[PDB]
Amino acid sequence: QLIPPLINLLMSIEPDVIYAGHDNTKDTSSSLLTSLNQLGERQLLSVVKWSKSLPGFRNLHIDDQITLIQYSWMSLMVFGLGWRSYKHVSGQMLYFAPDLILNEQRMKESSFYSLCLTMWQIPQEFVKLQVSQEEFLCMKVLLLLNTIPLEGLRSQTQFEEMRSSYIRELIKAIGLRQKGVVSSSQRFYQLTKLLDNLHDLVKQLHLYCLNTFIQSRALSVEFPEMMSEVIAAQLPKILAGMVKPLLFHK
Amino acid sequence: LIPPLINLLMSIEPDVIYAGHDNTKPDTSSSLLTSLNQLGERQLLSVVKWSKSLPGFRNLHIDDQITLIQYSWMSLMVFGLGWRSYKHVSGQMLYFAPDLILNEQRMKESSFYSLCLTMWQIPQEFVKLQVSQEEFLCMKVLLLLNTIPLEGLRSQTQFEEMRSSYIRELIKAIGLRQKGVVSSSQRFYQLTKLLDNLHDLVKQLHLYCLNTFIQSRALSVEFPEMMSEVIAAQLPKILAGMVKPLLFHK
Ligand SMILES: C[C@@H](C(=O)N(C)C)N(CC(F)(F)F)c1ccc(C#N)c(C(F)(F)F)c1
Ligand SMILES: C[C@@H](C(=O)N(C)C)N(CC(F)(F)F)c1ccc(C#N)c(C(F)(F)F)c1
Repeated sequence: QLIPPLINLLMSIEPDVIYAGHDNTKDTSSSLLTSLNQLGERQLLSVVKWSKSLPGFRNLHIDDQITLIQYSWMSLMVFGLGWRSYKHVSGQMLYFAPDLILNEQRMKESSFYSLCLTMWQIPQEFVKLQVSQEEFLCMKVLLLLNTIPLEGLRSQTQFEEMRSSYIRELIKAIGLRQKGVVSSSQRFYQLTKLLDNLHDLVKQLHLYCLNTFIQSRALSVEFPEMMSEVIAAQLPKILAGMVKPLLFHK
Repeated sequence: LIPPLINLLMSIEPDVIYAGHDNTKPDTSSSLLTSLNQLGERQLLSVVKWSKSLPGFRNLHIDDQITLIQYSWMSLMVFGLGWRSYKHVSGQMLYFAPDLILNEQRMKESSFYSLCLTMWQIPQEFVKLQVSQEEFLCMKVLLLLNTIPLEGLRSQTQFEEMRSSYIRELIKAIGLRQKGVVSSSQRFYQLTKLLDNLHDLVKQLHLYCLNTFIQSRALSVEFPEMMSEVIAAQLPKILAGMVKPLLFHK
């Protein structure tokens, strides 16, 4: 009815609750980091499955699909963390998973605490802007499509048409509430700017990840296989700036 | 004729360093890279010893000395490779060590021809500019002091004074041969522009290094102790541009 079919479809393909499988009996640095990595493994599997039902995605060359997933993995994860924190704990806690909800107390380490403060920016903006699920779902797809190789994608044409249709869908999502043209136009600017700023934010997560990855044995932190492959295959390249981040505003 | 500081810099240069490569067997990706890392471990140890005799260095906070060595090791190594190739084999071969010399055919047959060509650029530049030993010595010190943390060093004032001292010394080295205010002025520009450019070239070596490090077990490429220490300590941060490369030109 009032809800555009594409948005309803996106709602229906959202993943079910994902647990970190964290141990609540026995916590610590490596323990917390290991659980977060376990959660990361389950999240990656979720994004891949999700991408198989995302209208238009399966039509892109297979290599582009793999590349886009790996490129956006961290971004989609932190964005999802932002949504969950916003929806379950009014953004006042980091809701990584039902069995892994972190607050100030569980962030003893200055390095980890700083990282969390950075992630906290998303939930906070979600609360400030009062993002709707309709808007979040469309923004999530745009995130998936927010970075491309320097030489571009193999299915570049199809990629741009897809990005455009989801940009039009984000506008429709905004139209659901923001009825005014001036207000709806200003809201489009705010949401797309939030997406632009994610590049800077995620860079910090990428670096923290790679550093912990390299010192995994010494830090006693386990990194599951699927995620390990994403980190080994693209993070060094991404941190070195060997990719093309897409921006809505120059 | 030769200024005292330059004479001292020449007296503290390390002796010849061997890679310990077994040239009795045909090259393999794993054996060449492993010997390069072994040579690397030895070069690193040589740099530490040298820094201990380098005027001004020992007076910087101990943490700063460590940071500077970890930030510049790759730069110092490739620069050294450039000098050695230029002096021993007219710059027409990569003279890593007396027991590890690669002419172009050996480069083409390695699994990293492209990397070899990148490294080979330095020696060729030395041939083109006819860099003197006096200029080379001062330039090498500046490379050690060519990158600082975003927040700066603990002994920042002292660092700034030491760096300025060696820049003044480079100027003296140039004056040892360059005559005419203009040509000597242009020479300072060229050599400092060369140093600025090294940042770009070193970035390619840093990525190749990190990728190989991450995949060390699969590729059978061993990374010695101190070598692994500096890589895990700063490589990801450096690649992500979370440090301040110093530039002579805007
Ligand atoms: C990849 C993993 C890691 O490398 N660790 C060292 C724990 N880590 C990234 C880091 F940068 F935060 F550390 C994350 C793991 C799971 C989730 C979720 N959900 C998230 C986030 F996106 F929500 F922040 C991040
Ligand atoms: C660090 C090491 C490495 O990580 N390997 C995978 C071998 N490697 C860097 C690479 F990028 F070339 F691979 C080097 C090792 C020794 C030397 C010398 N001398 C040099 C250089 F100075 F010539 F560039 C580079």
